[PDB]
Amino acid sequence: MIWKYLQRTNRGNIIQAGLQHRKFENLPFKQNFDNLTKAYDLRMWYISNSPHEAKNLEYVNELEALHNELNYQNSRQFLFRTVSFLLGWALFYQFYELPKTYDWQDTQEPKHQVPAYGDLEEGGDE
Amino acid sequence: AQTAHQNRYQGGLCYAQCNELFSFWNPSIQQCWKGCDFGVGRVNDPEGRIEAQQMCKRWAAELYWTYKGELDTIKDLRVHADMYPTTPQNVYRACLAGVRRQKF
Amino acid sequence: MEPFGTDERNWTHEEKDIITRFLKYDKHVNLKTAEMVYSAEVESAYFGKAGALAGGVISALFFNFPIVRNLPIIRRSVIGVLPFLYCYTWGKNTQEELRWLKTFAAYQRFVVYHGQHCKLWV
Amino acid sequence: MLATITPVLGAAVIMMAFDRHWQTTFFEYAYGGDPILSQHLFWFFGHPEVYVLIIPTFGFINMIVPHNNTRRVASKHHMIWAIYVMAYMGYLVWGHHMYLVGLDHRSRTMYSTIT
Amino acid sequence: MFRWLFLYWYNSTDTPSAIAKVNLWSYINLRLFKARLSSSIAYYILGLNNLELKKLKIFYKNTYFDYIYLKSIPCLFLIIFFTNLYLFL
Amino acid sequence: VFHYTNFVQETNAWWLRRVRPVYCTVLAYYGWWLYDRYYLFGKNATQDIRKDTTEVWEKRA
Amino acid sequence: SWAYMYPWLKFIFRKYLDVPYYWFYLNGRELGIRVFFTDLKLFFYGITNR
Amino acid sequence: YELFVDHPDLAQWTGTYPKVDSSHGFPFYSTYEMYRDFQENTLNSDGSFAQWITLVCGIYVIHVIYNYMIPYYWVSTPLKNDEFTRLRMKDYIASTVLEEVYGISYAEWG
Amino acid sequence: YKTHLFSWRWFLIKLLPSVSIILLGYYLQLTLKWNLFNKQNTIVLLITLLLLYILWLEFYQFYHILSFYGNINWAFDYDEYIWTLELDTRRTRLANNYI
Amino acid sequence: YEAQYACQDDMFDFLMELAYARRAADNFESDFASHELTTLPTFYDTPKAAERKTYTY
Amino acid sequence: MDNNYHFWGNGDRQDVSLSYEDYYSILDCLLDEKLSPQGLMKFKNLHEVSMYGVSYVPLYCFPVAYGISHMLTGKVRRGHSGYRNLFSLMSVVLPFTCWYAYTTPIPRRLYTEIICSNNADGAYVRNRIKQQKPGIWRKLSQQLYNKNFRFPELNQDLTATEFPLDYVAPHKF
Amino acid sequence: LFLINNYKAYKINTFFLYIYIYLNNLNIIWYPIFKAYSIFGYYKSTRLNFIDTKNENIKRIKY
Amino acid sequence: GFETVVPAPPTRDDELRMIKATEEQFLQQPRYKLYMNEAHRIAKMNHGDRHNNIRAHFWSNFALGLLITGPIFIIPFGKAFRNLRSGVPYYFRPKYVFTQKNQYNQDRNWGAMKKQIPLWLGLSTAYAYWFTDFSINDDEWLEKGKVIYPHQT
Amino acid sequence: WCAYFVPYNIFFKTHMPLEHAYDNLFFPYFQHTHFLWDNNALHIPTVGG
Ligand SMILES: CCCCCCCCCCCCCCCCCC(=O)OC[C@H](COP(=O)([O-])OCC(O)COP(=O)([O-])OC[C@@H](COC(=O)CCCCCCCCCCCCCCCCC)OC(=O)CCCCCCCCCCCCCCCCC)OC(=O)CCCCCCCCCCCCCCCCC
Ligand SMILES: CCCCCCCCCCCCCCCCCC(=O)OC[C@H](COP(=O)([O-])OCC(O)COP(=O)([O-])OC[C@@H](COC(=O)CCCCCCCCCCCCCCCCC)OC(=O)CCCCCCCCCCCCCCCCC)OC(=O)CCCCCCCCCCCCCCCCC
Ligand SMILES: CCCCCCCCCCCCCCCCCC(=O)OC[C@H](COP(=O)([O-])OCC(O)COP(=O)([O-])OC[C@@H](COC(=O)CCCCCCCCCCCCCCCCC)OC(=O)CCCCCCCCCCCCCCCCC)OC(=O)CCCCCCCCCCCCCCCCC
Ligand SMILES: CCCCCCCCCCCCCCCCCC(=O)OC[C@H](COP(=O)([O-])OCC(O)COP(=O)([O-])OC[C@@H](COC(=O)CCCCCCCCCCCCCCCCC)OC(=O)CCCCCCCCCCCCCCCCC)OC(=O)CCCCCCCCCCCCCCCCC
Ligand SMILES: CCCCCCCCCCCCCCCCCC(=O)OC[C@H](COP(=O)([O-])OCC[N+](C)(C)C)OC(=O)CCCCCCCCCCCCCCCCC
Ligand SMILES: CCCCCCCCCCCCCCCCCC(=O)OC[C@H](COP(=O)([O-])OCC[N+](C)(C)C)OC(=O)CCCCCCCCCCCCCCCCC
Ligand SMILES: CCCCCCCCCCCCCCCCCC(=O)OC[C@H](COP(=O)([O-])OCC[N+](C)(C)C)OC(=O)CCCCCCCCCCCCCCCCC
Ligand SMILES: COC1=C(OC)C(=O)C(C/C=C(/C)CC/C=C(\C)CC/C=C(\C)CC/C=C(\C)CC/C=C(\C)CC/C=C(\C)CC/C=C(/C)CCC=C(C)C)=C(C)C1=O
Ligand SMILES: [Cu+2]
Repeated sequence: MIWKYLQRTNRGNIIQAGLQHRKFENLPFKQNFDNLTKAYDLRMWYISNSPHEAKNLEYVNELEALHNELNYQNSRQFLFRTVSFLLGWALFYQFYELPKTYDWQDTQEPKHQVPAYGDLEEGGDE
Repeated sequence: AQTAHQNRYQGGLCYAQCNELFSFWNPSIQQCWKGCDFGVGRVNDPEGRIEAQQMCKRWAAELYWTYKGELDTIKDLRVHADMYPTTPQNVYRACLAGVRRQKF
Repeated sequence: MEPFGTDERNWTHEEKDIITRFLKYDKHVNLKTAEMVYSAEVESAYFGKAGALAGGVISALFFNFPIVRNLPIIRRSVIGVLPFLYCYTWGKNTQEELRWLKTFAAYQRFVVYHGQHCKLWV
Repeated sequence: MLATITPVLGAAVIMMAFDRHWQTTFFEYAYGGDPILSQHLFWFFGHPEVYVLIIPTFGFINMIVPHNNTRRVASKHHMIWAIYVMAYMGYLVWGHHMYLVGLDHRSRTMYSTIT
Repeated sequence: MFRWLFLYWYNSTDTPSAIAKVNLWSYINLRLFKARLSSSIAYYILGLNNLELKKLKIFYKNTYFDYIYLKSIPCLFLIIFFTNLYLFL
Repeated sequence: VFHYTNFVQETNAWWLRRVRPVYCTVLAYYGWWLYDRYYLFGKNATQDIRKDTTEVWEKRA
Repeated sequence: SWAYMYPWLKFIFRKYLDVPYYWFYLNGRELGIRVFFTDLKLFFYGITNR
Repeated sequence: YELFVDHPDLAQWTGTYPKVDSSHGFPFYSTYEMYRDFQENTLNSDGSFAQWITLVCGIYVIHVIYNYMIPYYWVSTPLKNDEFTRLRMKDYIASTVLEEVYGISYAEWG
Repeated sequence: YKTHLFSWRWFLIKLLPSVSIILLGYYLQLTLKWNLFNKQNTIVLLITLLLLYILWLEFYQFYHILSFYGNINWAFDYDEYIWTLELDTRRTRLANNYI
Repeated sequence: YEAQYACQDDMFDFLMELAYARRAADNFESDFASHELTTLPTFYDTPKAAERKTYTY
Repeated sequence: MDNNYHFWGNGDRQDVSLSYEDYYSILDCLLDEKLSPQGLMKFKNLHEVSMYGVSYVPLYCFPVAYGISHMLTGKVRRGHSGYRNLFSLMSVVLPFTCWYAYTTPIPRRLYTEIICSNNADGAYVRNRIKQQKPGIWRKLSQQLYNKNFRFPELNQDLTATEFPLDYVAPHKF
Repeated sequence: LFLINNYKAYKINTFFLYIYIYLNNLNIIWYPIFKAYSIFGYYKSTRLNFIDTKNENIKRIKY
Repeated sequence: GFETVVPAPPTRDDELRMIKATEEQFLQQPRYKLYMNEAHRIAKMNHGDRHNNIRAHFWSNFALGLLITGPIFIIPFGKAFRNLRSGVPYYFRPKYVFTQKNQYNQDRNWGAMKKQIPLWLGLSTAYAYWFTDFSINDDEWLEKGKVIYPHQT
Repeated sequence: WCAYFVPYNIFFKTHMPLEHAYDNLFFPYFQHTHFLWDNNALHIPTVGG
């Protein structure tokens, strides 16, 4: 019965997937990013898979407005999250004891700070 | 350069044996080839082998400055892969190895 | 001549004071290092009081500023003293930073001079 | 070619100016400087410079001869490819001006062979 | 909405001369998106009476990993068998 | 048309199909000969020495 | 602005340069991908323990 | 053909000819000039000799790299064991190139 | 042993202002579609102040780097018991000069 | 004598100044060397070099 | 439990765990003249493994930093359009993830062999870490005591006649 | 299956499912088009499969 | 460690026996294996044989991993491309080229493939490296670099 | 305060660099000097503007 599990493919792996009804059964009463993107995806899929020109063009018109609204929502999200990240970074480095006890050997060049070759550098003349 | 053949392939099995004995970057292969050339026509004779050994002694002495008794007092005459002809003892050992490898 | 790494302990105030006093008044140190430490001290002493005076002036102005003046005394004094606190802490911090940086440079010079670093040689 | 080579000459000349004025010791052997680096950087542009000077001269003849001969030029594609090969192979022969400077025999032989 | 250039240019009623009467030019009627050919090779050959268009479609573009793995199983088994033969050799 | 190829077929196809194989195979055999000569020196020397008789080798020595 | 961080690139990619050719027979080992797949497991265990 | 129809700019960059046929008489709406440098400056085209010379130079440069550049980084610090052997190993491949070694066998030429 | 490794814990804090500026610029670009000039002057002024701060930091670092090459020291003449200012050139690793 | 042959007089003087400084400091390379812990392993680094070496006639 | 437990670069769940930063710090306070050839070979193998491991660490951290940067940017995935912001913000997020990964210690057979060896090399390395790297040695000794390793250098030694040189963290007796 | 159905009614059993559903609902993402052609261009691109059914593509000889 | 007894120099008969042994080894050397005549030739050939055995085992494990991980990971992983996170079925989301995907499920299938194939290969190679043993050609102390001469074998 | 007072005191009233001036550099420690740089006085228009 190995073929029944290897060579037999699930119906969902071949047939086109349907619409997840539970995603739309109950929705919040807020015209928020989730609802806006759900509507955008619905209209986009309908445009992709539909032969009706009259409904697609109006769907395109509505989808442009949906894109603008989603851009506004994303701008708000970006502002809030970026400000929070910057403030958290600043507070972390304000309250974090930065290690100031690293090795300083690199900054020292004993042979260069005090020229080891002395006067022999200038010409030689021996 | 100082061997008897314009290339190592013209030399018989002795050159291949020298190449196997020494590493590819070890220049003692040339001394082993010199030992092969010295032993050509002498290894198959009890006196010829000793004559070839004396030829190796002379070759080492002419290649490097040496004192009387060093080659006689060499402790180990065996040779390893990473032995280089930087001393008369090493040159003599490589030449002896080539003489031993030489068949005809 | 001290532990290095993130897990180590940063310089303490007592340790810094002891090290700077050692550099100032020790015999094994060199005249150039001693002069460096003295110059650090003299050239850093200024900021501590400069910042305090600037903060005092700015706080005197901010006490009579347009909104602080009309605010009640409880809010007025607290708001008007903020510039003074900021300037005072800035002056003290910059004084300490300059003095400690130059003293640490002098300590490095001393360590190199006496060969007390395991990875430094001519 | 000029676009490819100009930054190298600019960097070399800037390093020369820094050595002269600030004494950066880029070309001072005492503390890591490489006097031969200056020659390398200069000639890397210098040979393409002379190639740039010469290459345009061929076009004058290549245009004039057909015009006066009332005939198409001979193997225009091959001439174009030859000038291109010269242009983009002159970047590996800058050391023929530095044979005797003391560079390694490997680089010397490569430069001579490409030249 | 046209797929073929000849059908697109045969009878055009939205030309600038016709549209100038109403003086309305919608953005949805751009020549850039007006026509677009299919992605499959199509070439003309001489027929019995006129040129005829033949389409050269070689392979599909919607195969899935399950089918690919089923087709690849024999190659994997052959690799394993050859490796085992080498080991036993 | 779909068959328009960006290749200059004037004598190039014939060259690549007739002249290229000959000298390319000659070069391949020459390179293989060099590789074998350089890397299998011991085997070649042993085969050469075993091809001939002991007496002739003694005469050559 | 990251111009002066080239020492880290050098520290990473100089140890790759110093590796000799495999068939020169100096160490006869190549553990790049092996070390990659082993360090995946090692980091998993380390994070879980931490 | 799919590349030409969908992404004409990439087709032109790669050097593909217009794959559509205009036998019907109406020219295509995305035709472009042919950029044939890749297919012309090749060993199989008019740039055959230039590409042969460039290939020879590239092989020579690759050999030079393999002998002189990569080995230079193998050893950069003092070595405790067999330092001289390990240095000579890398020096041999560079100092023994046939370029400046071969020729004595045919010295009679000069 | 001269590896010249700088601490990332120190590098990130220095790098913060530039990423802050670029993020604010992107936000301004995105919001320009539905905002007015007067409202966005806040973001413009914030970007300007951050740019001024970064300019001051860059200038301070550049001034330190350029002043390195002037080696000024105090030398104590014991016979006169006087400190004198002396100027001299610098010798260091060429990597420092290149950077 | 090998170093003298390989070095010109000026470079030899530079190295002699370095040698004088190092001797005055009393510095040995062994007490400063720690790069072996970072150098890659090799067959020559085996803990038994005498056994690693093979001798034959 | 992979099929390469023999491999020196490999490790086990309960093997001694050492961070990359700790390893590099320990490399600083060691001298090769004072180590046996076997110890030198062990250190060379450890460096051979670390050469690849350190370079791979950012590769491991990349997906986490990429996801964090996407979340910071928002709930919109715009592909090439958002690369500028994604990689400008990720240029600081990824260093944080690499910091966490490097601070995270990982077990290794070479680490346990080098630290817990009962020979002169093991004693030397332990004493050097104890003296010149007290901060690292404190954590290392806590880990060893928790993993039931007993050495005279450990601060948690209950049979020692000399007082410890570092604070002893709480632990179960 | 019977055991799962029997335990379905329990609120404690449904708490984990509710948490999973909430996490899934907090996972939405948007995929905008970042090309100038935009939505109309995408629509025209997708319209390939239905052009043959339009009136303008019906055979109608002028003569 | 201790040193063994050094034999006296070989006689002519011993030299001839060594020459014969070297000739036999050279003859036994395979024709298709290109190894240069050097002190490390035999060690290199042994290392190559061990590497070939490891290669065989690794490729067998890789093929087995490709066979196994497919139905277990990649195919179930492709079920995540059935619908978007919003619940709508998969639809094409062009980047810069508005490719025509009229073919049934062309967009979904190609999008799933672009992630499944790299995942398939990565999982297969991880399986191979996990279940393949390198013990045969692993030398922690690098003691297998000792030179072996043809006559010794 | 930020743009004129603090920079003035940190630049002219002290020759000692701040930590952030050189913590990322690998030069040895050294002091500043306003009278041994930019002889052309090209920084005056820059600061003024
Ligand atoms: C993208 C869409 C999806 C489809 C594609 C898939 C994804 C893209 C990548 C695919 C291509 C990868 C490259 C080719 C590999 C296969 C080649 C082949 O079949 O020829 C036989 C060839 C030799 O095989 P073998 O001798 O039998 O060895 C197997 C034995 O078991 C012995 O095992 P071993 O552990 O000892 O390893 C052996 C190997 C080990 O060698 C090494 O040690 C090399 C690696 C060292 C470590 C990495 C260093 C570089 C990266 C540093 C990163 C630094 C980051 C920055 C850090 C700081 C800043 C943050 O050494 C050798 O045997 C000698 C040859 C070494 C050649 C290495 C170079 C290969 C690439 C170049 C030639 C091919 C063209 C590639 C074109 C470009 C592809 C992208 O295969 C190998 O290269 C070795 C096996 C590799 C693993 C299996 C790969 C299966 C293929 C699918 C892999 C899918 C990706 C996941 C793995 C990652 C890539 C490996
Ligand atoms: C390593 C250095 C790294 C530096 C990194 C710097 C990073 C910062 C970069 C900033 C700058 C970016 C912009 C660069 C612009 C450069 C100038 C330019 O052309 O711009 C045009 C650009 C636009 O002007 P345009 O006239 O429209 O440009 C037309 C194109 O450039 C088209 O020009 P074209 O019409 O002249 O086209 C010529 C091309 C056209 O011909 C072709 O199509 C090439 C041939 C293809 C077919 C070959 C087939 C061969 C047969 C098959 C293989 C046989 C071998 C065996 C295998 C097969 C067996 C069957 O053919 C060639 O000349 C190429 C040589 C072909 C030989 C192939 C040999 C292969 C052997 C393999 C080893 C050797 C490989 C060498 C490289 C090969 C080429 C990639 O200029 C501007 O926009 C204004 C100027 C802007 C300047 C900006 C600043 C530049 C700074 C550069 C600094 C460089 C520093 C280092 C220099 C020294 C390096 C050694
Ligand atoms: C009168 C007025 C009244 C007003 C009233 C007003 C009232 C207001 C009320 C309040 C209203 C506001 C309420 C606000 C609520 C806010 C909160 C909220 O709702 O949630 C927001 C928010 C919802 O999400 P979102 O931000 O909206 O974004 C959703 C997007 O859809 C997300 O999109 P995405 O899927 O693209 O996400 C990217 C994602 C992923 O991105 C990626 O990186 C993936 C894709 C990368 C692609 C490019 C690279 C690919 C390279 C190849 C990768 C191959 C795989 C293998 C690689 C190996 C290494 C090479 O990135 C990450 O996850 C990054 C962090 C990863 C952390 C480490 C892994 C965590 C999971 C571990 C699972 C372990 C399972 C063990 C099972 C054991 C079973 C025995 O909540 C969160 O997401 C919170 C997450 C916080 C971080 C959690 C970190 C957990 C770390 C766990 C570590 C465990 C270690 C030990 C494991 C031991 C195992 C044995
Ligand atoms: C003689 C040499 C120069 C000496 C200058 C001395 C200092 C003077 C400072 C004056 C500042 C402006 C004051 C304006 C007040 C009035 C405003 C007004 O009514 O609005 C109208 C209008 C501005 O209208 P607005 O509505 O206020 O504009 C608002 C805009 O947002 C604002 O936009 P905008 O108007 O600025 O637009 C012009 C735009 C175009 O840009 C410019 O205008 C360029 C400005 C360059 C200034 C360079 C100054 C150099 C000298 C410094 C000081 C020298 C020593 C002074 C004495 C010692 C100290 C006391 O400016 C920019 O965007 C520049 C960007 C920032 C660059 C800052 C400077 C460069 C920094 C980086 C490089 C620094 C290092 C050097 C690198 C190069 C090395 C080769 O102003 C004018 O048209 C000019 C003034 C009125 C007309 C002239 C009336 C008098 C007749 C001319 C007498 C002088 C010439 C003839 C002499 C012979 C007579 C017989
Ligand atoms: C399809 C035909 C194929 C024919 C087979 C040959 C071509 C194979 C593909 C190209 C690579 C050729 C590399 C040859 C050399 C490899 C070894 C090596 O570099 O060392 C030996 C030599 C180096 O020898 P060496 O001096 O290092 O000697 C080593 C030994 N000791 C140390 C003892 C001295 O290589 C060179 O000299 C390279 C010089 C650079 C130019 C080489 C050009 C070769 C001839 C032209 C070939 C063109 C082929 C075109 C094919 C396609 C078109 C038809
Ligand atoms: C106190 C309450 C009453 C109301 C207060 C009103 C706020 C006044 C804010 C003044 C801002 C001045 C900006 C100066 C820009 C130039 C800085 C420069 O060149 O650096 C010199 C000096 C720095 O010189 P430095 O060389 O010593 O740098 C020190 C470097 N570190 C930090 C690493 C030690 O600047 C500073 O000291 C701080 C500069 C901060 C710049 C921040 C810019 C963006 C934000 C501006 C503030 C916005 C506040 C809005 C109101 C909020 C009210 C709650
Ligand atoms: C130019 C921009 C557009 C083109 C981009 C490409 C340009 C690339 C140019 C460089 C190429 C590479 C060569 C590098 C040469 C470097 C030379 C060099 O270092 O010279 C520097 C020179 C110094 O050279 P120097 O020769 O005097 O150096 C002294 C060294 N010794 C003693 C050894 C000779 O400095 C200047 O040119 C002056 C710069 C002044 C900058 C002033 C900035 C003021 C900022 C104010 C705002 C901040 C807050 C405070 C505001 C206060 C308001 C009251
Ligand atoms: C130390 O540990 C180890 C390692 O180091 C970490 C190793 O590397 C290895 C190496 C070997 C390996 C094989 C690597 C192991 C790697 C692992 C396990 C991680 C990788 C795992 C994966 C890639 C699998 C990921 C896939 C999934 C989780 C499946 C996801 C499936 C989903 C979401 C199903 C979604 C489907 C649906 C909801 C159905 C929708 C159906 C419809 C009809 C649509 C709706 C329609 C209507 C109408 C309602 C080993 C063995 C190891 O043990
Ligand atoms: Cu020239």
